[PDB]
Amino acid sequence: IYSTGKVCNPDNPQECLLLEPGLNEIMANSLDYNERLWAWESWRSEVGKQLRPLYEEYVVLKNEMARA
Amino acid sequence: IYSTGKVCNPDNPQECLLLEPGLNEIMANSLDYNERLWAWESWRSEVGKQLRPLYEEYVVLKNEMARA
Repeated sequence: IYSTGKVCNPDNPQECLLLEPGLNEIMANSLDYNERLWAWESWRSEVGKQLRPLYEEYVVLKNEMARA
Repeated sequence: IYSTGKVCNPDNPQECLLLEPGLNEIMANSLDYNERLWAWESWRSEVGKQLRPLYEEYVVLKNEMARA
């Protein structure tokens, strides 16, 4: 989900950006407030939700591996 | 929008299908009712909305070209 998840433009939904090219070069180069807030939030929300459920399950398990 | 618009799976949103490979081979080969209803509706809705506004504008214009 981290390496292949992408984020699509709201006004042109056919151009979707992966994180490592395109979305990292927005946050490292842009000086526009609205373009930086878009990337952030978007990527955030999406990957967020995903890693969420999985993360919870993972936390629950990795504790059983450590307590044993 | 027609040639580059894609449709993503609901349970795995990282696999997205274009129309000409993948989405045409669902409707031509599958015998599953729920997989055929998914493709249809999805593609439909998306391309639908897009071509919608543009289509209206286009209809409005092409009439001025024909009346002149």
